[PDB]
Amino acid sequence: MYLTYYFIEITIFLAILCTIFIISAKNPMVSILYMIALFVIAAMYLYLIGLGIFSLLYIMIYIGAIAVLFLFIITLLDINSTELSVKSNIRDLPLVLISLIVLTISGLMIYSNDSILINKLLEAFGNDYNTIITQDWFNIENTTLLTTIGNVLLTNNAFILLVLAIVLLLGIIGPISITMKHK
Amino acid sequence: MLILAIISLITFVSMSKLSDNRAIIRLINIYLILVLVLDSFLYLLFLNNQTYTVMGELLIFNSFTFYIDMLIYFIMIVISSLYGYNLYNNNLYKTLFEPKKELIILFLINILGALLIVHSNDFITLFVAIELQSYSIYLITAIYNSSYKASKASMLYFFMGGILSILIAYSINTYYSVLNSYTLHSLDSLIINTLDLNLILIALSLGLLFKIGIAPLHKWLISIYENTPILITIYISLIPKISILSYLVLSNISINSLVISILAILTLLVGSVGGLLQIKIKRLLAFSGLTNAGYMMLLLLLNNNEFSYLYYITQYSISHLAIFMIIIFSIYYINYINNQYNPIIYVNQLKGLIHDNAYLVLSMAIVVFSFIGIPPLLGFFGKLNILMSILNNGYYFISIVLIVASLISALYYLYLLNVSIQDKNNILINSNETVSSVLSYILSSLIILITFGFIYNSLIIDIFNVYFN
Amino acid sequence: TAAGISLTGGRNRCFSEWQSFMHCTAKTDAKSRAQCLPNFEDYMECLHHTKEKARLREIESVLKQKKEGLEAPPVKVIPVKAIGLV
Amino acid sequence: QDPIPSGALGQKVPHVDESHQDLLFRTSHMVEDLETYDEDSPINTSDANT
Amino acid sequence: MNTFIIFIILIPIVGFALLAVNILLAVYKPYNEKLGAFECGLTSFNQTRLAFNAAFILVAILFLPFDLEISTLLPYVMSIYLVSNYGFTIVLLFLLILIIGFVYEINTNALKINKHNKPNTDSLIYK
Amino acid sequence: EVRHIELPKALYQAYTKATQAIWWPTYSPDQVERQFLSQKIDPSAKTFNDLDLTPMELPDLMFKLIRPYRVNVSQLENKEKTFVHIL
Amino acid sequence: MFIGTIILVLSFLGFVFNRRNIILAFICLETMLLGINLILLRNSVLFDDISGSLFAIVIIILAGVESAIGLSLLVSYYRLRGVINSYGI
Ligand SMILES: CCCCC/C=C/C/C=C/CCCCCCCC(=O)O[C@H](COC(=O)CCCCCCCCCCCCCCC)COP(=O)([O-])OCC[N+](C)(C)C
Repeated sequence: MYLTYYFIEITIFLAILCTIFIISAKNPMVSILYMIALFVIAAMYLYLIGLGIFSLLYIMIYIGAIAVLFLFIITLLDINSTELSVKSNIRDLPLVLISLIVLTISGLMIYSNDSILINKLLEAFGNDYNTIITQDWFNIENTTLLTTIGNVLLTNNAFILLVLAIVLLLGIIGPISITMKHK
Repeated sequence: MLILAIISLITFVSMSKLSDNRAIIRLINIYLILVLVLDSFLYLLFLNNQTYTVMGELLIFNSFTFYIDMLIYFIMIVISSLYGYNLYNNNLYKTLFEPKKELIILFLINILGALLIVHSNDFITLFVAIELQSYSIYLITAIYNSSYKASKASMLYFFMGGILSILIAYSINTYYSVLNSYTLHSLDSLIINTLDLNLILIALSLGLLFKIGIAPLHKWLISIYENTPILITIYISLIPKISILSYLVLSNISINSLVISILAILTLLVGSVGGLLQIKIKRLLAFSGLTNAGYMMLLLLLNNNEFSYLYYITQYSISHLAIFMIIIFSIYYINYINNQYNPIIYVNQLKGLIHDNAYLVLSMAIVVFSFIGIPPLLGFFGKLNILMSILNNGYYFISIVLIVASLISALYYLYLLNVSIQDKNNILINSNETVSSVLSYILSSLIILITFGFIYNSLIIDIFNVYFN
Repeated sequence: TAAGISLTGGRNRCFSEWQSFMHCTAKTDAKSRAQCLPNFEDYMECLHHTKEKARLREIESVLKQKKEGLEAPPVKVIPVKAIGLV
Repeated sequence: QDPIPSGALGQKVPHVDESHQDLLFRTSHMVEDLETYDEDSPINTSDANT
Repeated sequence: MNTFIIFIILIPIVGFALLAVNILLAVYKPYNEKLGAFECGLTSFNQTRLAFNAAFILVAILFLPFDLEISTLLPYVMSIYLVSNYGFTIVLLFLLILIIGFVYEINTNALKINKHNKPNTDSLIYK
Repeated sequence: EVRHIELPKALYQAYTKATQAIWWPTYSPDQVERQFLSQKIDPSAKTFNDLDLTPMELPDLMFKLIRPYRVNVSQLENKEKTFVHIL
Repeated sequence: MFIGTIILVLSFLGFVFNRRNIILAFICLETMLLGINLILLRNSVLFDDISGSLFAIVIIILAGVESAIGLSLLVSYYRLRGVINSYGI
C-alpha cells in the first residue's frame, strides 16, 4: 500500500537524471530523444498530481509536433558537435557549482514572506502535513477541466484567444516569408 | 484599426506581384495618416484622467497610453514613408533600399504587439503581447536573409530574447504563487507593506528591462544594431524601447529600487564611456540609445513621472528618427559604398559633408546639439524635466552621475560634427538627380519640431494639466 | 478575467476570504487601510496555510515527547477496499 | 585624405579603403568594433550561392 | 489495480520476449561483406551533405501552427453548450483569422515545387 | 576504447563453469588455464625458414581485419559558401 | 515546486554552458518552458483554480510558435552557410 507513496519523488529524481543525459550526449539526436523522455516524465508527474487532461495535451502537442519538428530538422541539416571532453568544461565547473547553489536556493526562496532570509528557505521544506480532502455535494454536472478552459478562453478572455489567433497567423506567415525566395 | 489593416493587407499582398510591393507601402502610409487625422478626437474621452478598463479587467485605457499610441502611429508613418518612397531614381538606390514582399506585414503585426503592452492590465496580455512583438523583431531581423550579418544577428536575438521571455514568465508565475491574482491593480499600496513583493516585482522589471539594452547585458543589442541593415535598425531600435518602457513607467513596481538605481548608474556610466573610441556610425549611434534608455530607468524609480517621461519620449523619438534619416542622405556624397544592406558604416565617410549639401550639416548640427541638451533645442527641456523629477524625490547621487554621463556623452555626439565640418578635396558642383520631395519634407518637418518646438512648452503643459489631472 | 473561477467553473477555495477583503477595500479610502489588515492576513493564510502549519508543528513537537502519547478517541486508518466493512 | 583621422578622443583610427578585405584580414582577432572585413561585400561574396 | 495498467506494462514484456527469442534462437555469424547498407547490389560513396528543397522543410515547419489551432479548437468543442450564441461568434472570428493566413499560404504556392523542365518557350527568330 | 575488467581467477572460473550449460559455444573453463601458459617454443623444430615463407606481421594486417568495426574545418567553410543548399 | 525549479535551473545551466552545438541550446530552451509549466500547474492545483491553467494552455501554444519561428530562423541561418559550427553562431 505504501509502495505507492514515493512516486512523485521518484519522478523528480528521474527528471533530474534525464537532464544530465540531455546536456551530455555524443550524438545530438540521442539527446533530443532524451528530451522526449523528459516530456514523458513531465506527463507522468501531471497525471500523478491529478491533471490527467494535460498529460495527453503534452504528449499530443510537445512530443507529437515540437519534437517531430526538431528531429525533422536534425535529419536533413548539418550540425557539428564536440564531445563532453573534460579539458574544455573543467574550466566551467566552479561557476557551475556556484550557480547551482545560488540559483537553486534562490529559486526555492520566493514562495515565502518572512523578512528574515533563513526563515524563507525552511518554509520551502515544511510540507509534510497531509491536506484533508472533503466531499462537497454542491456541483451537479460534469464540468471537467477542459470545459472550464473552454468557458474562460471564450468569454472572459476571448480577446486573448483572438490575439493568440494573430500569433498563430504570424507563426504561419513568418517561416513562409523567410523561406520563399519569391521569383 | 490595425487589425483591419493586417487582415486586408496580407490577403492583398498575397495577390500582388513583387514589383507592386513598393506601392503597397505607399497605400498603408496614407491609411495610417487617416487614422491620426480622422480618429484623433477620442482624446475627448479622457478628461481629468478618466481611465477605462476594456474586455473585462484586461486592457487599461488611459490618456498616457493614448499618447503612446499616437506616437507609435506617427513614427510608423515616417518609417513606412522611408520604405515606400524612392530616395533617388538611380539604378543604384533601387537595389540598396528595396522592401521585401512581407515587410509591411511584420511591421503592422509588430505595432500591434507593441500597442497591446502599453494598453495592458493583465499579465497574460503582457506575456502574449511581448511574445508577439518578440517574434516580429525576430522576423524583421531575418527578413533580409541574403546577408551573413543579419542572419547571425537574428539567431543571437532569438536566443537572448528567449531567455528574457522565460525570465518574465517565471516572474509572472512566481507572483501568482503568492497571490491568486494577475493584476498589479490588486496591489493597492497596503499589500506592499506586509508582503515581500520586492524580489518578484524587481525580477519582473529586470526581465522586461534587459530587452531594452540596460547595461550588464548591453553588448548583444549593440551587436544586433550594428549587424542589421540600415533601414531595419531604425525600427527595431525604437519600438521595444518605447513599448516596454511605457509599460514599466505606467505600473510603478520599482520605487526605491536599489537594483534599478545601481543599473541606472551602471547604464549611464558604461553607455557614455562605452561609445567613445568607436568608428562605426551605428555603433556610435547605438550607445546613444543606451544612455538615453538610461535616463528612463531613473524615471522608473519615481512616483508620478508622466510629464518627464512623455516629453522625453517624443524628444528622443524625433531626435532618433531624424539622426537616422540624415545619414540616409549622406550616402550620395560618400566616395565608397560597401555592403549593399548597410552602405555607410564608418563615421569618417561623411567627412566632407559641409562642402556638399551644407544644409544637411545644418540639419545634422541641430539634431546633435539636441542630444547634448542645448537649451534652444527640444532635447534640453527633456533632460531638464527629468532633472526636475530626480531632484524632487531624493536622488542626489543619481543626479550628478546623470550630469557627468551627459558631459561624457557629448564627446562622441560632437565627433559627428567634427568629422562633418571638414575640408574635402573633391566637392560636388552640380547633381543631375535630386532628393524625394515628400521624403525630404519629412526631415525638414522633423527639424522644425526640434528647433521651434520649445515654443509650445507652455501650451502643452496646460493641456497636460487637464487630461492627466 | 478568471479571478475566482475554480477548476469546475465554481468559486475557488479562498474566494470567500478574498471577497471579504474586497468588501473591506470597497468601503475604505486610503490612509485608513490599516484596519483592512486582518482580512488580508486571513486571505494570505487561507492561500498558504502558514499559521496553520506553525500551530501543527507546535503541537507535533509535544506529541513525540509523551510516553503515553494518545489518550483520546483515536483516528483509525483503513485500506481502500474496506470503506464500509463492519 | 586627412593626415591623421580622429577618433573622438584624439586616437588614431583606420581609414577604411577597399584594401581591407583580403585573406589575412579574414578571421582576425578583435572586438566587434574597430574592425574591417565585413562578411557582406561584393568582393567577399564572389558568387555566394552558385 | 485496474486492467488499464496491466496492458501498458504487458505489451512491452511481449515485445521484449519476442526480441529475446530472436536473439537467443537465431545464429549470429556476420562478416564485413554482409555488413554495409543496401543500395541495389552496388556499394558507393555517400556524400557528406546533400541539398534539399525549401518545401520539404516548409511542410513540417508549417505543420505546427495548424496543429496548434486544432488543439486550440479542442477547449471550445467541450464547452459548446455553455457559450451559447457568444462563444460561437468568438470561435468564428478565431477560425476566420486563421483562414486568411491559410489563403496567404495557398496564394503564395509555398508547398509547391516547380519543375525546371521548360519546353523551350522562346521561338526561332533568325538573323 | 575496448573494455577491460581483470577480475580474479576463481570467480571467473566459476562463471565459465556456469556458462558451460548453454548450447552455443562459450569460452572454455580450461581456456582460463591457458591464459597463464605462454608460448613455449621448441628449438629442436623447423620454422617458416625451412619451407621458404616469411609470415606477415600482425600490425601490417590489423587494419584490414578490423575495418568493419571502425566507426568513421575552416577551409571547408570558406569553400562551402559558394554551393547551394535550399534550391 | 521542486521538479519545476530543478528542471528550470538544470536546463538553464545546460543552456548557458553549451559550447558543443546549437540544437542542445534549442532543447534546453524547451525544457525550461516545461519547468515553468510544471510550477504553474501545481500552483493551479493547490489553489483550486483554472486561472494558472489558463496561462498554461496559452504558454503551450506560445512555446509551439516559438519553436516554429526559431527553427525557420535556423534554416535561414543554414541557407548561406552549408554547415553549422560546433562552437556556436
Ligand atoms: C486633426 C488632428 C491632427 C493630428 C495630430 C497628430 C499628432 C501626432 C503627433 C504626435 C507627436 C508629436 C507631438 C505632438 C504634441 C501634442 C501635445 C499634446 O497635446 O500632448 C498632451 C501632453 O503631451 C505630453 O505629455 C508631452 C508631449 C510634448 C510634445 C513635445 C514636442 C513639442 C513640439 C511639437 C508640438 C507642437 C507642434 C505644433 C506645430 C504647429 C496630451 O496629449 P493629448 O491627449 O491632449 O492629445 C492631443 C490631441 N491632438 C493631438 C489631436 C491635439
